[PDB]
Amino acid sequence: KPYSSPPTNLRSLRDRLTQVAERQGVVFGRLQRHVAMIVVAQFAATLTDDTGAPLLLVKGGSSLELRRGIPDSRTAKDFDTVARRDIELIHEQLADAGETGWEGFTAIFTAPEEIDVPGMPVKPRRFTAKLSYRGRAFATVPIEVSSVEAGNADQFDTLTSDALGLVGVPAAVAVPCMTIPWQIAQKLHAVTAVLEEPKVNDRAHDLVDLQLLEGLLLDADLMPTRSACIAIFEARAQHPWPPRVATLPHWPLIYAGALEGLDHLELARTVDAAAQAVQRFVARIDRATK
Ligand SMILES: [Ca+2]
Ligand SMILES: [Ca+2]
Ligand SMILES: [Ca+2]
Ligand SMILES: [Ca+2]
Ligand SMILES: [Ca+2]
Ligand SMILES: [Ca+2]
Ligand SMILES: [Mg+2]
Ligand SMILES: [Mg+2]
Ligand SMILES: [Mg+2]
Ligand SMILES: [Mg+2]
Ligand SMILES: [Mg+2]
Ligand SMILES: [Mg+2]
Ligand SMILES: [Mg+2]
Ligand SMILES: [Mg+2]
Ligand SMILES: [Mg+2]
Repeated sequence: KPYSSPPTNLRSLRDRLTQVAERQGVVFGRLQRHVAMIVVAQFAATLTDDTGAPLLLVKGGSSLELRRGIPDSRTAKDFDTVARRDIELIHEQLADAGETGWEGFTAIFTAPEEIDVPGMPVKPRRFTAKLSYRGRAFATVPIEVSSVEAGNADQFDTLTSDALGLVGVPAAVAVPCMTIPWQIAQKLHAVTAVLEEPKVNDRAHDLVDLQLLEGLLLDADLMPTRSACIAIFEARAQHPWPPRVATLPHWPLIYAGALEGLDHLELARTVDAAAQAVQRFVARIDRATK
């Protein structure tokens, strides 16, 4: 019943994914996207400095999916990371990792393209990973790499998934991820940000993620989060801490879309209630003391 040998080719891989997807009540395309993300995360995990510490930390929706699993996180598309040092050399190192491969997977990476974010000195970069399993194309993963901000790469959590073990690839998965205090700080900044006039803030989905991250902190002391928040809002030098969690007129349906598949969770069911919940969390963070 549990595959003893790894898949022999892509067809057997997809074949096995579809069976695991139905087996645990998940959409096939999501499980396959999840596996593609894990493969690229394992490439990233081979990148270390000369003391063995990670060079790349995962963040964004990929990290939330690793923390909570597929059923309890939003479906997200990209592989967002923070580069611990020198961003230009990350691409070359990933390309080498993908050429060497991991458990039969290989990757070719497209050229990095800068993107403008006013609050960051060094601009993030975006590119794509073209994944193949035993020579035959498998999936495509959008990748975003941003430079370190304050102490958001000082520490990392190490997360796992058994998805590849379920289709017969047993090699252990261990993914360094940006810690929750810094995820909260950056999402709070993004969801409360006022963009330059032409652009508009669409990030109502961050209201879902912030509720999920708050729940993941359980009873933890909020002082690390408060410090991280203060550090991000000051480094970025835009709107100050603590922010106001305002809702824009087009967010009701964007927030509703972000709830898709999460009916079983205890979440705010309207954007107003979501804004009120995240505003309470902001105040709870601000009250923390050493
Ligand atoms: Ca994040
Ligand atoms: Ca994902
Ligand atoms: Ca810091
Ligand atoms: Ca909590
Ligand atoms: Ca106001
Ligand atoms: Ca609505
Ligand atoms: Mg599951
Ligand atoms: Mg290590
Ligand atoms: Mg994602
Ligand atoms: Mg830690
Ligand atoms: Mg940690
Ligand atoms: Mg799984
Ligand atoms: Mg827009
Ligand atoms: Mg629905
Ligand atoms: Mg409920």
